Amino acid sequence: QITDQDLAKIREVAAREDLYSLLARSIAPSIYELEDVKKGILLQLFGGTNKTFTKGGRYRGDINILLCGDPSTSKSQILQYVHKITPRGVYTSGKGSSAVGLTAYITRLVLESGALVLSDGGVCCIDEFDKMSDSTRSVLHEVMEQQTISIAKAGIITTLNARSSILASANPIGSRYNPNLPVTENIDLPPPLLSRFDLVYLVLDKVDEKNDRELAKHLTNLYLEDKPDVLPVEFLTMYISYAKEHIHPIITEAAKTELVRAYVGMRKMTATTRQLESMIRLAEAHAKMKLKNVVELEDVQEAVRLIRSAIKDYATDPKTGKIDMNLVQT
Amino acid sequence: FSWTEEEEREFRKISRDRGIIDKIISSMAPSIYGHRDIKTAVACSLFGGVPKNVSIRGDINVLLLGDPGTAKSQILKYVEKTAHRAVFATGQGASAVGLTASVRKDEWTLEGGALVLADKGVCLIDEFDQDRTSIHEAMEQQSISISKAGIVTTLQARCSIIAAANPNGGRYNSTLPLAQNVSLTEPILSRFDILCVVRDLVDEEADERLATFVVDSHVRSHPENLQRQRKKEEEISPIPQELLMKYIHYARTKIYPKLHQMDMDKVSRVYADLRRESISTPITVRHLESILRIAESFAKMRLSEFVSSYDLDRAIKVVVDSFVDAQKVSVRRQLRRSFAIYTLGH
Amino acid sequence: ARQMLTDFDIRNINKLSKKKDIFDILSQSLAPSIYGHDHIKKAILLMLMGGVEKNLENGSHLRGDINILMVGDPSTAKSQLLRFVLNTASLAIATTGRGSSGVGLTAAVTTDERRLEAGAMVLADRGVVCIDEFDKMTDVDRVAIHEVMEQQTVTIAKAGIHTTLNARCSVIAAANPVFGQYDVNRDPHQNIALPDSLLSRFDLLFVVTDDINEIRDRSISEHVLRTHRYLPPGYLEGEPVRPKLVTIPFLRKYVQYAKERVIPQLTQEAINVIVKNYTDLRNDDNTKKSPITARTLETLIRLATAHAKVRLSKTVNKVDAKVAANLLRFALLGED
Amino acid sequence: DQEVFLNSLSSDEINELKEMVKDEHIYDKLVRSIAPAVFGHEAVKKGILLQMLGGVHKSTVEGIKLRGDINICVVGDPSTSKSQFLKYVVGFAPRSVYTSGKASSAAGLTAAVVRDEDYTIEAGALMLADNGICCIDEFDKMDISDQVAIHEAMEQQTISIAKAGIHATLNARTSILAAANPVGGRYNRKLSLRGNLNMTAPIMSRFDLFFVILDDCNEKIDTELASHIVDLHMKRDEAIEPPFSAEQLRRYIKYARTFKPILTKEARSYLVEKYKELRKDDASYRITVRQLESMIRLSEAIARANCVDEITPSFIAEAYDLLRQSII
Amino acid sequence: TSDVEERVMELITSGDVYNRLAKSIAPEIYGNLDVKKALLLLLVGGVDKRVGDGMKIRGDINVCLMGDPGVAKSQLLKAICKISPRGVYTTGKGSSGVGLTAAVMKDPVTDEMILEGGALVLADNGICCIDEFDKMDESDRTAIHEVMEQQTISISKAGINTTLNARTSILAAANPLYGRYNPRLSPLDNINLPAALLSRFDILFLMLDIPSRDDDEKLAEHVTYVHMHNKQPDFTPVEPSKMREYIAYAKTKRPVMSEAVNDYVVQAYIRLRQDSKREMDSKFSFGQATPRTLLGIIRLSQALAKLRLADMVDIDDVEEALRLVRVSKESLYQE
Amino acid sequence: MFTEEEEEEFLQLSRNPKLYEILTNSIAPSIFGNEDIKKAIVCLLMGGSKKILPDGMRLRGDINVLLLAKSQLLKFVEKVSPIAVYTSGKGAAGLTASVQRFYLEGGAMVLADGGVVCIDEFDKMRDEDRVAIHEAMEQQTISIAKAGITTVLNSRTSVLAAANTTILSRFDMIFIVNEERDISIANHVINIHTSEISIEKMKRYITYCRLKCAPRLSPQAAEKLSSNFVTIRKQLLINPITIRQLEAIIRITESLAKLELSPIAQERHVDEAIRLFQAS
DNA sequence: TTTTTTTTTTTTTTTT
Ligand SMILES: Nc1ncnc2c1ncn2[C@@H]1O[C@H](COP(=O)(O)OP(=O)(O)NP(=O)(O)O)[C@@H](O)[C@H]1O
Ligand SMILES: Nc1ncnc2c1ncn2[C@@H]1O[C@H](COP(=O)(O)OP(=O)(O)NP(=O)(O)O)[C@@H](O)[C@H]1O
Ligand SMILES: [Mg+2]
Ligand SMILES: [Mg+2]
Ligand SMILES: [Mg+2]
Ligand SMILES: [Mg+2]
Ligand SMILES: [Mg+2]
Repeated sequence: QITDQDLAKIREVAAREDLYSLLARSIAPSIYELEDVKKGILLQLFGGTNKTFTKGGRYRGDINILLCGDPSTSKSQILQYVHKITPRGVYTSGKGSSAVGLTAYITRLVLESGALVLSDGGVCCIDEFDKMSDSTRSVLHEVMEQQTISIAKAGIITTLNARSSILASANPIGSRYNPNLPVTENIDLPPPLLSRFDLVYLVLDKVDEKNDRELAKHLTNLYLEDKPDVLPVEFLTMYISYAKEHIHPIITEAAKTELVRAYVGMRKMTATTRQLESMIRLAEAHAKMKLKNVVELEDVQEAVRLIRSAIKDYATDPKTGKIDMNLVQT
Repeated sequence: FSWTEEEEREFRKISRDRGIIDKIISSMAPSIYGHRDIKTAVACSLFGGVPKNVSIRGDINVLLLGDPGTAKSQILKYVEKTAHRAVFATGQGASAVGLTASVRKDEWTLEGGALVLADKGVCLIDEFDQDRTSIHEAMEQQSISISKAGIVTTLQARCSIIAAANPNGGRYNSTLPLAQNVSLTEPILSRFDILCVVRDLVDEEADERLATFVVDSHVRSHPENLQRQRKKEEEISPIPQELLMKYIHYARTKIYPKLHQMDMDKVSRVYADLRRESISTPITVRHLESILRIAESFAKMRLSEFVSSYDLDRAIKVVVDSFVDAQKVSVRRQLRRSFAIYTLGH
Repeated sequence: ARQMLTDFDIRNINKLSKKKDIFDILSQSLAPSIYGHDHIKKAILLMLMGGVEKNLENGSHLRGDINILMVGDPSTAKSQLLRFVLNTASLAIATTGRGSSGVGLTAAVTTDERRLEAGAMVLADRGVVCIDEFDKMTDVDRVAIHEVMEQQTVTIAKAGIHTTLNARCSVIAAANPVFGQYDVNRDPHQNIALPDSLLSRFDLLFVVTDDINEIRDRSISEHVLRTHRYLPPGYLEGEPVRPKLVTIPFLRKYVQYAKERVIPQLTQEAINVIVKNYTDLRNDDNTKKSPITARTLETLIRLATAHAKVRLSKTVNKVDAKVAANLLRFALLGED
Repeated sequence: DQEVFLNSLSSDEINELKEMVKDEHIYDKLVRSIAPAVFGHEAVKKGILLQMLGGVHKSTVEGIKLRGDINICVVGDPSTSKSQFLKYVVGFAPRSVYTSGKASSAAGLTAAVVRDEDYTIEAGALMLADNGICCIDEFDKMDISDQVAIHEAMEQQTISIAKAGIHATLNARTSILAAANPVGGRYNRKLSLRGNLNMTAPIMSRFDLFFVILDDCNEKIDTELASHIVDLHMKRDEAIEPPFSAEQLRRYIKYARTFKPILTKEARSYLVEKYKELRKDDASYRITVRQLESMIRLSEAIARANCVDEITPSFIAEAYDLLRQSII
Repeated sequence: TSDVEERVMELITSGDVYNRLAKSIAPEIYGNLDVKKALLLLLVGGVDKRVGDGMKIRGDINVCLMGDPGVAKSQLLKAICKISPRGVYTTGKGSSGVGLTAAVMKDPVTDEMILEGGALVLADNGICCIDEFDKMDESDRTAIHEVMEQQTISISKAGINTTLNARTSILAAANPLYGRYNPRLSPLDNINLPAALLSRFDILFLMLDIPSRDDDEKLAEHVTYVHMHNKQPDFTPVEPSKMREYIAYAKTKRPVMSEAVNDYVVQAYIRLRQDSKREMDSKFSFGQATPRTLLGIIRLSQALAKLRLADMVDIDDVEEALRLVRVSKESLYQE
Repeated sequence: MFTEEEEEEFLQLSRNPKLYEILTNSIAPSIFGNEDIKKAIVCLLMGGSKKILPDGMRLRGDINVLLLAKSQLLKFVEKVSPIAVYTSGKGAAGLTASVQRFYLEGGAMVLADGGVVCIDEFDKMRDEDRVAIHEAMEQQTISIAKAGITTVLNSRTSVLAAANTTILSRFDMIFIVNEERDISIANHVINIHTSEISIEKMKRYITYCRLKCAPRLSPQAAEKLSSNFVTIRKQLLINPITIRQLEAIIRITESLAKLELSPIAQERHVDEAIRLFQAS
């Protein structure tokens, strides 16, 4: 529980100008660069706001993320960091799982929770998602969209509460990313599921000797001692857990003009209706992280920018859906 | 259900060469338009042939294919209400155990399934694999066998079967032979005493004539509407539906018709003629016994123990055209050009 | 079945083993009803003697057992000659390629808490397995055979069961080429669908063929027609039943005595002939029926050890190595 | 029956209903009032309403039953609120039940054989909801062994148990509201509805209404739609503004279910012609005789929506129109 | 213990222990010294490394032998299985990815399911020999990516939701596509492993069976001796129980890096990725080099620093670790 | 089971010099023509002779035949044989042997024993497909190594086939192919509804031969057959027939002698054997 | 001393 001295530290930190980079570099200290990947997985921990309409449905801050990319790029290791940091959760793989064991099991007649139901109110980490069977992927559609599961089997016919943000790690159809194929044909998830995620990343192992001079000079640097600025994790998890319950950002009218204008500017070019619903939930998470009770233009700009950067949309050609490898990090 | 002392006299009275058969064929599922050909068959399958012993079946089995929304599904549901005993087994809704027989404690025992609750009357079934293979055994002589709980035994069926099919996982099709529209082995199709196929031929002035009939039945069936029921039978059958559950039964169960051998030479002359042009681009003793069963059936239909030549003409009509559908797109015109003096050249 | 030997039979085996061409006496006495495939029947005799299995003190195994594949035209006694080996080995398990799935061929897990069930290759654990129509196996089945033929243990890792089982059998197998008939105007790797990793496991690969030739076809036809005139000794004309050659129960006793009571050691005099053959067989450029791997050196060492067993010899000599080299060059290159 | 309901209401409950029965625009207000969170798709909304009002389920002098239920399938490209309808309807209708087409079984959807102190029959979704709405989400992902469990029991009604020795049968008078994606995950405008959706054609033939949805690209729509979605998140249930509240609306629906509408001879004379037009316009695959009976059903439901005892050719024009639109 | 030290001190002071140990792996098999010199590193392993920042990196080394048939791939896997203190054997066709990893057993009693460790669980702090890795189904082969890099296993089936600690080393063996290596195709078309799987191997020895009038005489002169006697032909090895007594000592030494060595292995990784950028020309391509391969040089160099019983890695151990990665590929290029 | 009051009639059949044709005339007698077809059914009812050689080799005594309303012959065969089985592969049990849940099933080949199995579109039969018939029909044997099942299944039986490539290897001989018939046949059906030997004699005669006689080729029949088989191969060479066919000829030649109850076969039998074979 | 679905994961053979 937060004391008056702990709240004073939290309020000191939130006044810093480096804050969004400070938190991002502090959720996973030993990972090099990947700044836009950390900057979005930070927002998944806070999540959006959560809202009940007396009639007209229920809506929620559970941001879903897909780390898609070529091997040896720390997809699985960022997934280890998040699973340690999340106040509750699961880590699993796309081969280790079954549809039943991912959701719920008819036992004895009684129901037992599978992985997602064991993991509401925190991140569910799925690794190797590309190696998962289409039958197991076909169970995720409602539980990502409606935060719930419905069962109709022997005896048991029921729903379950299942409020889980998924973090998924995947690898493209040809096991290293293929620049001759378009981006949608690399990822190769069915569009009704690909459209379900809020952020989609390409991580790419682009060779660049002026970068790899730093990565190897970082990575081998761990081995200079046997047991070898950032926040202490003890305090970071506390700042996140304060902001998850003592802050609830509402949309300002000045933010609506931008949220609509941006959606129209994207949908002209596909940017289906879920892009707007994800921009809302990210723009809430950014204000929430910064301890504001109001969402503003400065937040909606980052919720847009981060979506454009994650898919390397600035490097994707405006037609064909292929990518120019020269433009990626310049 | 069954008829009585007044109705006995009434039956041989209403029995008339003024179309008592016809008023019956007209009366199968009166609230389905057109498709008299299917009505012709369902009448025969209700009335049945007569079984003869040493191995000859009396039962008249039928299969209804078609291009959907065509009231093949609902004409079966009419028979459950019209046959004396008859059992309706939704083709997906059954275990093969549920068609066959099952075992339970009382001490230990067995009890029967859908093909055992069938006995001279009609089994009603749909939706054409070990389930399916049970019909492949039941077709030959109308008896199951089992070896469950060490009880090596037969069980009798001796029943007709009415069967409905959606072909192809889709539409029926004129291209390819009938044999190919359904996942059915030819022995099945030989032992069915008739196969019928129905198409959506989209003639505008046929469609007009459905709709007049259909909506009127919606009026006639409205709860807004005992004695006005008597006007609301509305002559949609010429024979009160009330009587057919008696007429059928009284044919079946007073008449066991028999064949006037003097004229049966024409049946043989015809059977050779039919085999000759079937072979000119395949027809069998199972297609001859069908003529013989159905002809006994129609004498049942005009309440007569002694089969008469017009039954054979009606029977020949029913069996001949059913062959015309195999191969149809290539063959049919060739067949018609020969066949026309037989089927309806009266 | 098991024979019991006696002090009379053991005299006759020892005095017979002295004979100048004993390998030709015995190889003619296998399946004499089958004509003229003399070089195939010679290799079968060596397959029944096996070789010598060595296990080093560090646990390292060296295989001791001949494997034969014969591939050919239809109607060639290629099948019929397996159906004979099956009735003259001490322990033999019959099978066919389509009659097989790779699990039923090797080992299969069963729900009983779960067990492992012994398949056809785990049976015959010191005997022979006969495979007919070997080519009609799927490659998904033929991968099961790859484990056994060199390592001689099946191993499983399915449903929480993990184990090795011994599987020290010889395989004799028969096949058609891809084109039904053998296309002698085309390369062997195009007539034979099997991968080099499997053809490297068979010690001897006998391409056998029908070829139309008046004296050949006559002599064969006369052979079979003589055969179809046989009489069981107590029977009579038209009554239904119910240069030396040994009688086959004696042959089986000979195989059992040799397989029990001699374990030949290589002389260096034999090693020089084994080495001279392996190096020139592998380095000369003439097209082979399959590629010459370092498994082929072991084939020579085993065939010479198996012939020394036929000869009841405590040492493998130049004579055994010379018969092994001539038999191997007949199989891998072509007739001499 | 209407008398039992009108005895059940109080005078002050009736005095609210009295005015919305009096109003002229009422049918266009009812359609505007369904699922208020969903924008556009008035045709869909209108569909759902006519489902809740049902038809005159009736049987002929011939004992055959002619179905009164209405089966709606909503097919669509993703992110178009096809699910929002199902979740609205389960959260509204009497005897509703929701069900995913993937996480469900041939037992759990219909009749289940189970056991307790010997075998016994337990209810699946089509039993826990006769005289109500059985949603089916994700119906394209349903097992092909189990899509046929529904085919059994919509044209022929009548769940038919022939298994586990308990030979038994159940009425199950019920109305299906089934969402699906087209195969491959977006609508292939160039294909037939068959093969846009992989289903069994007989199962497809006996649905009344297929609303195919397309994500219409029109900028004047998406500038409005986006503003509508942001308003829901900005000011929640103050942003939704229906003509009637749900508890006011259910009293109207429950009242309207108590009329049993009747055909005028004009209405007959009109219906035969609207069948001719439909059939001529397929010169087969989606205009069988079933589409006639559906058109009757729908016209009865519209007449119920209007609280009229008789079918006016106006309503048949209105019903026929929904069938035309379904073609896209 | 000091009596163990009174034995291994005789070996250490006799000297040249790295070459003696490598030659002592399977003295039954002729040549392949470069490959024995790698499988020995797979016994000592690199160093497993937890970071105070909460990350952990692998200390197990993975090695692939890819080659022509009849070259003692399998005869050599079965040797490391006997030499290591905890190794297990398994094959491609005889193995499910399930029973290889771990499995959910349905009805042992009472119809309630339970979790049983597969071969990779038995190989806890030990070795799994995956023989004929080529003939494994891709759905089964893709089950090991999870264990070759990140150490752990995870299962979520039928009410069981579990991790298994499952720390282990992989020694795979395989034949190229089409049964033997084909020079007409690329190294990758021959190898026929997907790139994320290829990434998990700290070395891929491409060993080949090229004929030679001299080299096949030298082989047969060895192999015929090992049939004429159980002895190796001609040097004296160390017996397995004395080898284990050395390796289990060496495994305790955790050799740290040093800065002038870090600065050198960095330059070697740039040169390898620059080569990967330019040499995508199919006849020469081994795929792209990656951070898992930088850690490959670190692990292979730490393994050499254990075998010499060092306090820290030195540059003499990096120029040797880079050699094994090189010679593996050069076994093709030398033809 | 036979005794002195019965078998002397079988000695009288055995004496008559037109015996073979008396059998053709009494096989599916309703079916006109088809002479070499009915002749093949006879030879399949008679068989050659089983032999076990001193080197343990076994020689197959059973004939097999391929045919191309003739369904009545195969139906008639499941009447006349001492033992017989009729099926196309309608089964849906497999024809050969097939695996189920694991456990086995014996197919029609396994179920027939001595005697006969007969099969009508052997073409369209693919119910445990052609690969399983190569073992079953050639070897008298079906073999299985599937799902931990190991067994040999005997299959010591004749096969008659009809049809319409590979299985022309396994079939020993090959054959192919009015309206007044149909009028008589229909009149038989109507009359249910409203030389001259027969099954009663002929089945009992066939089993008596089968038990009491198993011929050998005279040396002069071997001279004829060997010289013929190479004369065939010399023409085949200059323009395949192989030992697989030569053995079939021999089996035929035995069954043709077996009809007489003769202890030995002669040129008399060889000449109708090689003549029937030339009707390939 | 004898069986029926329906839910589940892992194995094995059978069919497009
Ligand atoms: N000729 C007709 N006269 C009257 N109603 C008809 C006619 N043809 C079809 N129908 C109607 O269309 C539907 C036929 O349904 P049904 O009998 O179930 O069609 P079906 O094609 O046989 N169905 P199914 O076997 O399941 O594919 C019913 O609603 C009938 O009332
Ligand atoms: N000495 C022989 N030489 C050649 N063929 C023989 C000999 N003795 C018997 N045969 C006959 O020819 C066949 C021998 O070939 P066999 O081994 O049975 O067939 P196969 O060659 O495997 N042909 P196939 O099974 O069709 O691929 C037997 O069926 C016998 O009829
Ligand atoms: Mg990873
Ligand atoms: Mg129907
Ligand atoms: Mg053969
Ligand atoms: Mg949805
Ligand atoms: Mg190997």
